Amino acid sequence: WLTSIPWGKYSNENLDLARAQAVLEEDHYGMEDVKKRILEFIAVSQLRGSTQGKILCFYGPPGVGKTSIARSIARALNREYFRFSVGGMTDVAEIKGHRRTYVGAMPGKIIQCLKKTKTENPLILIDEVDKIGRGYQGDPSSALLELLDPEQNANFLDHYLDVPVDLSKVLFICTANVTDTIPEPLRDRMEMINVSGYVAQEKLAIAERYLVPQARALCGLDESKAKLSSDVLTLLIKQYCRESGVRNLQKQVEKVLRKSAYKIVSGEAESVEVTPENLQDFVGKPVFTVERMYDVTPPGVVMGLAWTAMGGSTLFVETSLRRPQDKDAKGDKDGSLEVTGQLGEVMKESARIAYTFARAFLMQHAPANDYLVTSHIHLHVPEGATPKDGPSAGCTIVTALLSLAMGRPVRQNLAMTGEVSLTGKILPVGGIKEKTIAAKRAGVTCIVLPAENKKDFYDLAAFITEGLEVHFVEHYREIFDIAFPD
Amino acid sequence: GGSTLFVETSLRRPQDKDAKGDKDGSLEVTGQLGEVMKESARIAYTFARAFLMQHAPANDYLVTSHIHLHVPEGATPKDGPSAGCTIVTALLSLAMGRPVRQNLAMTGEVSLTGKILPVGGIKEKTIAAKRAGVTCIVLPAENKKDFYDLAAFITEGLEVHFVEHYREIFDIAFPD
Amino acid sequence: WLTSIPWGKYSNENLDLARAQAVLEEDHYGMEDVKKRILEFIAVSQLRGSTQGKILCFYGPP
Amino acid sequence: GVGKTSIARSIARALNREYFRFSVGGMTDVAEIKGHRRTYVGAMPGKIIQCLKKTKTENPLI
Repeated sequence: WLTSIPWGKYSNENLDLARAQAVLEEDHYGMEDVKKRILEFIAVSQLRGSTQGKILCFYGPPGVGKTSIARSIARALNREYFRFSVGGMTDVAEIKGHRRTYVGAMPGKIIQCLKKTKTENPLILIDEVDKIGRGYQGDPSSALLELLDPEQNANFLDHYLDVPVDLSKVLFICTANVTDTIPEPLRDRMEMINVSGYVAQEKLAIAERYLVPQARALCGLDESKAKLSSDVLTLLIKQYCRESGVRNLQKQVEKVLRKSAYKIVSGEAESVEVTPENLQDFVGKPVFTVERMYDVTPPGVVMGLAWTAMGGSTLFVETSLRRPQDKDAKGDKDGSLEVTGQLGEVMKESARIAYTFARAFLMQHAPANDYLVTSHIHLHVPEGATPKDGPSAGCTIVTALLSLAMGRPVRQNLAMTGEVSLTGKILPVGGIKEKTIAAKRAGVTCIVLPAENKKDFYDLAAFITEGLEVHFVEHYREIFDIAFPD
Repeated sequence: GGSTLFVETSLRRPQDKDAKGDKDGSLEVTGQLGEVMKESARIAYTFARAFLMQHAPANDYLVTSHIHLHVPEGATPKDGPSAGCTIVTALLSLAMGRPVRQNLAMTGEVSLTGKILPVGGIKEKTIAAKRAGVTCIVLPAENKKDFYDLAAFITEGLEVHFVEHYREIFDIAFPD
Repeated sequence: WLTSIPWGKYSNENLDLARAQAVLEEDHYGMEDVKKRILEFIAVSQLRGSTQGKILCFYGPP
Repeated sequence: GVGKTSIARSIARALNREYFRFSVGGMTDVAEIKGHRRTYVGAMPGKIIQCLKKTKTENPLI
C-alpha cells in the first residue's frame, strides 16, 4: 500500500487555453461560467508555473451535467479523474483508512485515488456534499475541511498512512443541488459556481447534439437507422418531461431508441423515422397535458415563483374564506388567519407581516372593505421552496389576499416573487434564473421582480427572456396597479 | 396492491352548544396521520367549508360543528393525499345528510380550491374498485391516459368519470 | 474459494427472440411490459454482440 | 475576515514559538481533544497530542 502511491509523480497538465476551451465547448453546452473559470485556472497555472490545484463547487439542479462537465474538465486539462459519493456518509474511515491494526487494513480513499491515477495532480469530484449526515461517530466534515484547507491539505495524512502527502496541486470539485445545507466552514473555503437549468431551446440543443448520439451509441445504433426530429424532441420536452434537468429527457430518448432497436432486429423497418404520430407508440401518451395547474387564477389564488431545491417552480398560493364573513354585523372581532404548507416560524412570521400589510393596504385603498379585518381565512402556500427563498412568496400572499377581499382575479399568466417588510417595500430574493425558466416553461408572459433583482434577470440571455413583460418594483403599491389594473 | 377504504365522518360533539356562539367547528383526524396528510385534511376541510358557503350559505354545519374524520390506513404517504376528494365529499354528505351515491368510488388530490391533480396507482386502484364491485369511478383528468392504457377487459361494468375540478364531482355524487 | 470462482467463463446466452417470447408467454400470462422489455434487452444485446448485463426491477403486489 | 487568525500567525512568527490551529466550533465529542481510552480498536490520542507531536515544542502557540 505504501509503495504503490505516487511520490512527486505529477500528471502532465494541458495548458493551452484555446484547446481546452474547444474541448469544453464540444463536450458540453452552455456552462459559460464554468468554462471561463477553468480558463482562468489554466491561465493562472500557466502564468505561475507549478500546477496548483484549486477547490470549488458546482451548485445546480440535477440532470444538468455537473459530473459530465467535471469529467470533461479532467479530459481537457489532461489530468486524471476520480469521483467520490460523500452523500449520506457517516464513516470518515474510508477517507482515512484505519490505524493499520486491522486485518489487511486499507488506506484512505484518496490514497486509492492517487494509486489508480498514479499521479499527484488529479481531478477529484465529491458528489452529494450537502447530503452528509455528519452524525454519530462520523463528523467527516472536519476531515473534509482538513482536505479543503489551502494550507493543511499540503500536509494531509491518513490514519492508515501517517506520512504527509501534498494536496495543493490536486483539483477538487464538489456538487450539490442546494447551497444552504452544506456546512458553512466547508462553504467558505471554496468558491461556488451556478449551473442553472435549461429552457426548452437549450434542452433541445443538448438533446440533438449530446443526448441522441450518445444513446444511439449506447443502443448500438447509427445516425441513419434511428432518426429523431427536433419537433419530436420539443414535444417530448413539453409533454413527456417536466423539470429543469435533462435526466428524464435522457430516459425517454433511451426508451425510444431501445424500441427502435427492437423494431429493427425483429421488426420490419431497417431504419426508423421517429415522428410524434409514431412517438405515441414509441413512448405512450402525454403525461403533462397541462401547462399550469391553473389558467385563469380565480379570486384568492395567485401564481408565485419558487426556488425549490430542484430548480424553479410555479407554485400557486391559494386562499379561501373558511367561515361566514358576518357572524354578527356589530361584531368587531379579529379576522383570524390559518396558514398551511409545512411552514417554519420564519414563514409564519412572514405570513403575519403580509397579512398586516394587506389589511393596511385595503384600509388605505378600500376603507369600507372590512373583509380582511373581519373574516376567518385559510391560505395555503405550497411547500417545495427552500426556507431561505420561502419569504419570497409574501408578495403573492398579499395580492392573493387582496384578490379574495375584492374578488378580483389576478391578471392571467402573471408571476411574481418578492419579500414584504410590513410596509410594502419589496426586497431582493434569490433563485432569479430558476424562477425565470420556470415562469417561461409555465407560459408566464408578465413577471414581477424587485428592483434589486433586476440585474439577475438582465444578466440572463435574450432567448430566456422573450415574451416576459417584466415588472421591476420596490414598493408593493406598484404591483397593485399591475395585478389589479382596474 | 390496492384497496377501497371507507373514509368516515362523525359529529363528535353537539352542533348547537350556543345558538349565538361563533366558535370554530374544529376537526379531528384519525388514521395515524402524517404531517402532509394532516395538512391535506385541513385543506380539504376548508375547501369543503367554502364550497358549502358558496352552494348552501345557510348551512353552518361544517363551520359550527366539531367533527371527526377517519381515513382507513394502508395507503402509502405518497398516495395518501389522493383521498382529499373523498374527505371533501364525506364532509359535505355529513353536512347535508344526503348519503353519497352508491357503488361510487373516487380518488384525487385537492388544492384548497377544488382543482383535482393526477394521482398514482391508477391501475391498482382500478382493480381494487372492480373487485369491490363499483360502477362509477371518479379520477383526475390528468390521470386519464393512465386509465386508458389499461386493457379492455379490465374496465367493463363501470362508468368512468374524469374531472379537473371538484364542482363536477359535487354534481356526480350528489346528483339531486 | 479463489480457484472455484468462474474466471472468464460466461454461460451461453439465448439470443433468438421468437423462442424466448414463446417461452415467456408459455411460463406466464400477462406481464406484457416485462416480456417486451426482455425482448428489447435481447435485441440490444444481440445487435451490440456481447451479452450485456443490465439492471431492472419488477415492482408490484406480492 | 478582520485578521484574527492572520495576526495570531504573525504573533507566532514574531515570538518564534510554533503555531497550530484547532477548530472547536460545531464540535460535541470530547474524544478529539482527549483522544480515546487506547483500548478501543484503532484508538487515537487527543488532537492536542498530534499538535505536540507536530510542533516538536513544549511551548507552541495553539
